[PDB]
Amino acid sequence: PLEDRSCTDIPWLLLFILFCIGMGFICGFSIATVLSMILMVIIRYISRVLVWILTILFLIMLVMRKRVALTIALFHVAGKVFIHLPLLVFQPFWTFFALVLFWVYWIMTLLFLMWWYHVVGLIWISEFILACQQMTVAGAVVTYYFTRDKRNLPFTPILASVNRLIRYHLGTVAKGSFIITLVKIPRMILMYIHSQLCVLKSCICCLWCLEKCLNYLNQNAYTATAINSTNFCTSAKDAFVILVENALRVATINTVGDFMLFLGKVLIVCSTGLAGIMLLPLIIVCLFAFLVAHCFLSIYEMVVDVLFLCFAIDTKYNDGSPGREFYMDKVLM
Amino acid sequence: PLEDRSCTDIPWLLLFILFCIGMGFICGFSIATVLSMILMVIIRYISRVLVWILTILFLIMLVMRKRVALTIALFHVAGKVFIHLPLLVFQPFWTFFALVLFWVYWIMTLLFLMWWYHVVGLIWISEFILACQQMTVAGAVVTYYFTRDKRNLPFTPILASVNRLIRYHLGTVAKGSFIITLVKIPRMILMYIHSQLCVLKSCICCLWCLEKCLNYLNQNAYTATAINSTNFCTSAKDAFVILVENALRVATINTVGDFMLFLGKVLIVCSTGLAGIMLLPLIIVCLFAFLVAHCFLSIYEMVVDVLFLCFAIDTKYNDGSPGREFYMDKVLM
Ligand SMILES: CC(C)CCC[C@@H](C)[C@H]1CC[C@H]2[C@@H]3CC=C4C[C@@H](O)CC[C@]4(C)[C@H]3CC[C@]12C
Ligand SMILES: CC(C)CCC[C@@H](C)[C@H]1CC[C@H]2[C@@H]3CC=C4C[C@@H](O)CC[C@]4(C)[C@H]3CC[C@]12C
Ligand SMILES: C[N+](C)(C)CCO
Ligand SMILES: C[N+](C)(C)CCO
Repeated sequence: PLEDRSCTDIPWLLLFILFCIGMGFICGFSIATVLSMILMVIIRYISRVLVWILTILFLIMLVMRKRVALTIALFHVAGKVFIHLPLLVFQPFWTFFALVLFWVYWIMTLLFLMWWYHVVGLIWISEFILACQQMTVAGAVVTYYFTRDKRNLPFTPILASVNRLIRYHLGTVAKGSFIITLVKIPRMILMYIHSQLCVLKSCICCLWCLEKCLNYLNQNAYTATAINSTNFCTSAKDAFVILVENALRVATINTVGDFMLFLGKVLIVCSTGLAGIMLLPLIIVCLFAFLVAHCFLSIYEMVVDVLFLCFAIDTKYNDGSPGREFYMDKVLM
Repeated sequence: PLEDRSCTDIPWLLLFILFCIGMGFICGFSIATVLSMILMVIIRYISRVLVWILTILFLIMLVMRKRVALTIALFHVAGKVFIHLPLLVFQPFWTFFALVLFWVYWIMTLLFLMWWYHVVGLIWISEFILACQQMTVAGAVVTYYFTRDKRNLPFTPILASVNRLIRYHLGTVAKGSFIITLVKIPRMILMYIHSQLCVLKSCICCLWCLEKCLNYLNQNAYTATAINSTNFCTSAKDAFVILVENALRVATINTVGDFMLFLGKVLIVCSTGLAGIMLLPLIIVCLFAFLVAHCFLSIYEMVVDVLFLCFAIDTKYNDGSPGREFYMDKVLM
């Protein structure tokens, strides 16, 4: 159902470009005058054992056994995704690289002597770049999900998905990163005022919670766009309804996946960091291991969230019949 | 589509009854040892004029003209409902009566010398009785809505709907009044602590807002149950989706209906209270007029909320075709 590429949002692409031009004008105006990645596959067996031992020793928890089984099954499929797409795990370094290049440009142009372009620019463009990662991962994962066999592009993560983002759907990302910018900046202003006084803790924490809610929603909205190739509002509303109807499954996947994945990166970098010391003192190895383990499991979580929404859409439409077959793997629930 | 009466929820009916028995045990254990109702019809013409004059003298508001037209049309139909059901306006006095009888029992049994049954009892049972009013009104209004002609029970509000609540759906109300009880009591505890200190204003106000959100949702869930005759969770989820998809219409109906209906009761009791004084001092007439005008327009608002959800369901299903006709009145939008 993926063979429809309709660009979906143009006004917000134009606003993003026009802003970037205005920022460039101000710039020029003042100038001219030992890895943990092993977990990406094996963590699918560790997670099932972890649950198995935790529930030994109370039994009211059994009503959730159906919801945890889904969470575990999704991790198994996520392992298959990274096996099929060897380049996917490395994708965060191109995002980091791009962020650095922008940040160096930003800080260098701030030195030349309107100012609101640099304050808004820094935040909006950085969120834009990060939101582009979310669309890019969802594209590659969706392509895998809806392929019924082993035939694909040899290097799908760099041969596909990014081409669709830049050619068609770049406007959809622009709108989403703008919406979150309108929240991230007010929160920073309140934090500044608070420290200069000090009773703003409640309103600052509320906006912080809002940021997480909007981010999660945007990530699902981007995936829904990649599948249905519609505009932002339609994708966000469709994904929202699915998240509400399956809210019990979303809460389980996010609470259990977070606990398990947290132990994943923490336990493996503790083991790696203490290995080979033999009573010799540096901790630079421990910091390295933390940073790479975090970026590897961060994108791992993204793949699981995309697979969940793909499953839900694969049951809202395309039900079973002699002429209709599911795109899902053998995950029956 | 209303000919299906399936009881919908039994476990929460049993829990409600078992609690009431436990409360009765504790009781016995310690013992044995000039009206404003004219508005119910004419307010449908006053509302349209009020909007007409307010928009004379800015024009950005015109984008909402489609949403206000719906709000006005719903008020017109609400007038028809009260004309067809003359007994409906008087219904709040039986709710008040029932609340008094319980409250007298409660306070009398508190005097005999476990205590948690009286604290939880007072709140849960009172919300139960009030929630029963919400189901009762929705039943009568839904019956009118889905009747295509003038044939009905002569005294439908007392001949129907209450029979369905007591015979089938009493368990559905029990669950809803329990959920709101779990919020109303913590809020009261925080208010108590605050006055004995004083920095709890934020968390108290948040719970208060939550109470209004849950109440509104429950009222729509009860109406959805009356139509679809399903269980609470299914009705609440279905009504929730409709409220989100039409959120722009809900915000308009609640913000404009509240402003107009507020003026309705306030203006008419001011006029009645100052009438016939002729320089004669009592204000007991003004208080009487306020109290009756409030209960009359409170149930008026309930009828409008039920009609809105009925309209939405009448367009989600039962679309136009040679074999399908809408149940709605001539409200085309
Ligand atoms: C309008 C003109 C002047 C500027 C256009 C800039 C475009 C081409 C830039 C801005 C943001 C960039 C994206 C930001 C982040 C990533 C993640 C990375 O892992 C792969 C490349 C990818 C997906 C980039 C591709 C190129 C991109 C879309
Ligand atoms: C279990 C046994 C002993 C007691 C059962 C008591 C039941 C029948 C009582 C308790 C609360 C009552 C409801 C409380 C309030 C109202 C509002 C009124 O406008 C119509 C009747 C209605 C909807 C009542 C119907 C009867 C009711 C459901
Ligand atoms: C970070 N999670 C995705 C696990 C939860 C967001 O609410
Ligand atoms: C009281 N209203 C129904 C008007 C609004 C509730 O949020």
